[PDB]
Amino acid sequence: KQRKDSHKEVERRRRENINTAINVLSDLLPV
Amino acid sequence: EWKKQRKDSHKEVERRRRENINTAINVLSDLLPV
Amino acid sequence: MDTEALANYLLRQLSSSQEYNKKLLLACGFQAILRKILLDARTRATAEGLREVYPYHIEAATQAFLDSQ
Amino acid sequence: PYTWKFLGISKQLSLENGIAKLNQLLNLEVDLDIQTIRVPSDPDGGTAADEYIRYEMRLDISNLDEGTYSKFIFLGNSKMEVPMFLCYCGTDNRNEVVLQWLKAEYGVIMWPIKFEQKTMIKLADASIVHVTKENIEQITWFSSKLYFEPETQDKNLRQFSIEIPRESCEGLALGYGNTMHPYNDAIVPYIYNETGMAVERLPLTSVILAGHTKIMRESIVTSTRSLRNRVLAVVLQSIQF
Amino acid sequence: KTTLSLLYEKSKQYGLSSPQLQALVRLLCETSIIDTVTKVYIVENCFLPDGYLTKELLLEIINHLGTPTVFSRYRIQTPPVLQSALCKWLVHVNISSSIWLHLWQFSFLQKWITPLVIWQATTPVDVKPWKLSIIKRCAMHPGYRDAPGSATLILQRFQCLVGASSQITESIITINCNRKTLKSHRNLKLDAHFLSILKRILSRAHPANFPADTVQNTIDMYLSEIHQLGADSTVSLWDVTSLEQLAQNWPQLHIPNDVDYMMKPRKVMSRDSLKHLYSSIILIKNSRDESSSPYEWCIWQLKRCFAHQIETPQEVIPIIISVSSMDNKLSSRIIQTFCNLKYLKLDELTLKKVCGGILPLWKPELISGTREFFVKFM
Amino acid sequence: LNDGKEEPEIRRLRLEKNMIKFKGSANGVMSRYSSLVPIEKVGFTLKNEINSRIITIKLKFNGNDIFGGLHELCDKNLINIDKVPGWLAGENGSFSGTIMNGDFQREQ
Amino acid sequence: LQHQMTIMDSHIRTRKARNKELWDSLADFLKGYLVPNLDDNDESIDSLTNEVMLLMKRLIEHDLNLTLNDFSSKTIPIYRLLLRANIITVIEGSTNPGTKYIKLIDFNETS
Amino acid sequence: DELMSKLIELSSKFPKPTTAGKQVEVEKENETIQELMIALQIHSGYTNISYTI
Amino acid sequence: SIKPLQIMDLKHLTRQFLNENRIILPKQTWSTIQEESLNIMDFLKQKIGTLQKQELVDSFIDMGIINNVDDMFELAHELLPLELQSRIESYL
Repeated sequence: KQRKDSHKEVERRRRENINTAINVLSDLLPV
Repeated sequence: EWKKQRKDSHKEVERRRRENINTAINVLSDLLPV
Repeated sequence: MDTEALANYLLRQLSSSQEYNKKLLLACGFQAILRKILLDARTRATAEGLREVYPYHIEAATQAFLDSQ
Repeated sequence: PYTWKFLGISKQLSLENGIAKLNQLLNLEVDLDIQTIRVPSDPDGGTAADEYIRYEMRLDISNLDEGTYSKFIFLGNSKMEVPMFLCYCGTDNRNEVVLQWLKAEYGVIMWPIKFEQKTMIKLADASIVHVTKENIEQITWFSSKLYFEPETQDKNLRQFSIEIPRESCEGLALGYGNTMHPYNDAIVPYIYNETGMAVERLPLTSVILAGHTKIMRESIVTSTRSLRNRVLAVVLQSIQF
Repeated sequence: KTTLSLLYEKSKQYGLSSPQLQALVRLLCETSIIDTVTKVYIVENCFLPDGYLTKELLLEIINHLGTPTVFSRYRIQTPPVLQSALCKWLVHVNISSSIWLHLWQFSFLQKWITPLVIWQATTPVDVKPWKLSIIKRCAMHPGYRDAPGSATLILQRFQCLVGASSQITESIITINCNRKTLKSHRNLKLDAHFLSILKRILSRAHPANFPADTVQNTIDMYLSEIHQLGADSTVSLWDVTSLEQLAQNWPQLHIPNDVDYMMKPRKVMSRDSLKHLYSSIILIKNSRDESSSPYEWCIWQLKRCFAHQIETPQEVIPIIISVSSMDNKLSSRIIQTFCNLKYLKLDELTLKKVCGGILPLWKPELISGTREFFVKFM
Repeated sequence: LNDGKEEPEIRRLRLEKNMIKFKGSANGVMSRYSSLVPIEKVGFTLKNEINSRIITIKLKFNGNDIFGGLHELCDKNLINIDKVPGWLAGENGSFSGTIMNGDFQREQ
Repeated sequence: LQHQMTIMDSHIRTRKARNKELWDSLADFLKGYLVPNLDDNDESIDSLTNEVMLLMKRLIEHDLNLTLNDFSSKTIPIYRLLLRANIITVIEGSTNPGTKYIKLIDFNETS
Repeated sequence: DELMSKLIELSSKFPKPTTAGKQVEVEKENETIQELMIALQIHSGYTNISYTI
Repeated sequence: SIKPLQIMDLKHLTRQFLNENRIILPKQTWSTIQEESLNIMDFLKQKIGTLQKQELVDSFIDMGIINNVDDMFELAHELLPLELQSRIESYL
């Protein structure tokens, strides 16, 4: 019936994945 | 114009910032054993 | 297809030279209606900015045309 | 991304002869630029052989229309065989109307520009080198990658590439020492030094820098505002016999 | 139908003369009592050209090519399928160019007129902006599927002919082309089986002049030209197009300097015949001297071959040989400059073919300096 | 690097050297350029330590027979046959990974 | 060259003649064939033809004032044929309803 | 050589290379009239369309 | 039913539209247009009953497709080849 997806949406998801990976890496840092 | 020069400077700064992250993560991946 | 095929379909639905010409004119009007509906739907989609047009624009345009006429 | 079309000149011509009579055929104003600078072939000193003359003008009124923008950049000598060449970017009628006007004016005939491996690699050296307002030369580096497309039967090996991180580029030039030609002594031999392939003998398709230039034999592509001076000079020597 | 069947065999064996072709097509278009399908078959098969059709025969076909309109009270009725087949046979076989384009806009003729308008147009004067407007009109107006592909072909032919105008791409962008018609309109119907009968009829009738085998070569010239684009008076040297017209303005003819355009290889005579005379024109317009631009061009292009700057070394070698045969004062510099052994190292093969074709022609000029220089070469 | 016509006997021996390092024997274990097992894509990564820092070079190959293609280029004198390494010659083929200290490591 | 010297030793009239010939051949075509083929109003050729010369002179001058409306029904089939002639148009008109507007480009213009 | 000498002499013998508006307007009018006659004759399917100059 | 146009019929209609002006439309819109084309066939049949020239002209004038018989044969000329409109202009 309807399609709910886009090339714009998936790239945002990948960017958020990279950002949260950076965040979890920085969590272990002392400073 | 002045706006075009400002845009070019912004683009150069953005490219340098993008490349710095790649260099840092390359160094990190070098440090990893796996 | 062709407007001749549309006129043939319309005369099949209804069931000489003047009758065939009337069928041709009615098929031309149907073509104009369809073109207007498609243009309205595409204008709505481009106003939104979707990558692909979706059936709800088509439904909205068709319902607006039906209610207006 | 701006694509540059290259082109040569048979004998030295004078271009400022009639800017008033170059406009009525075209029906809008065109300006003039007269400019000459030093091009040090050797930092220690430079003879009279680097004496270069450069012209530049455009054909436009609309600054908003960035797409319909073209420039004709001239540069060359007057003592060697081929005096000068020319380059332009964009596709329009303005890129040729003047071109016929000096087609039948001076008697110089044009020819496409040919690049091969002896020249293609050395262009990136002039692209990466920088000059400041105090005549101090420092190099801005870029992660170069090469494109190779070898002709073969069965298409067993049709395309392969070599990529070098340019921090490793930094580690190569420093090992050799302070060099004015980094690709003579740090990069090109090192590929032969390890893998044993000769870059120059092999058919090279493209040399790509990291977001600065895009070098291919058919045409040179650069995202900068305007081309530099060392690039034009090295092109001139390369097309010289 | 028995008489028509006898006519088909008689027309097949004995061909059809140009007066016969126009008389038959006039009678065929005059009456519509016979079936429409057999009228198409008559033009496609029963019609047999001899050589190339005359202008009057083409004009009579133009009269019958007109699509039926509301203005058909006094005109002789003609089916659109017959009109399409009438021009289809024309594919098999300045003012004329305008006639075809006004006929091309019709839906049933655009697929067959398109080759005809290209053939008749060979000069930039025939290219006019209002013609391009009609072309793009027929392109954009819907219901004409074969128009936009054929429109692009005529657009490209007109743009390449004039050589100086606004870009026609905007007139192709505003129109929709699937490019399947453009490929079809680019191709010309060979009709190989029809070609043998055409050969025998041209050998038979009527005057044994203007043979269509030469026209077939011109058709191949037409075919090559179509494919490449799809995929007294004071005038310049190239503003002239006829040899006779060149003689009248010769005392007042000025030559612009586009050298290799002289050297690098129908209603009005083709340009190819002129360029053979163009080389001799410059040889007589300017006396043999070192300042002649074509003579300097020969030296420059020769150096390109030695340094391999040219795309292929042998492209200009035959041209240099013909030009350098004369001019003893400038034939020496062809040898004196290039007889040094330094040029031999760069390319020994290229030196051989230019050395062997010039030395027999050359005359001694230098009393001294030239025996030893050549002895050094040996 | 710098370059005379080779003797036919010397020409034959020079052509034999190329086949030894890509096929393993003068006759060949297996036209002549086809290898025992053709492979499509192999991407190597070479890391070496020079002046207390790491120099990385990445090589990516694509085609029908990668090691067959390299053999032909060595026949045309484009690539020196003496200096090609083991991994480029076909050793541990169909496996792409990082190389250090002369040791090949498969990709994780 | 020798023949040219022999000529040396030893235009405007045809252009005016062509102008009279083309003008005469034009009016004859309209009255002789075009108007009878129009067959409007029981073939009243004299009344139909008079509008044809005015429309022709407007077309010869390439006037842009031609319109479906503001004209007699006699001229419509000639003008409707011009619409079907595929030589003149731009789009359907909007200022005057029920009419597809026309445009005509000058024949004398050369790029 | 002698042919070139004679032809150079002949060329030197020749001169050096170098209502009108009403006539140009008449020619333009003739072009327009012939174009429009050809167009209309083709539109109407006339049986006597000929070359017009 | 049988009357609503298939995907290829709408593709050809939009090819004519593209000839008029380049317009892009997707696939599922064709099925939606087929359903609404059955609906619009019902709409037009109730809009145009027994076929009379004046009746059809009035119906299309009311629908906004045309403004008069002038626009009738003008649209016919726009959407169709020459001979059919010669017939139409003879009829109209």
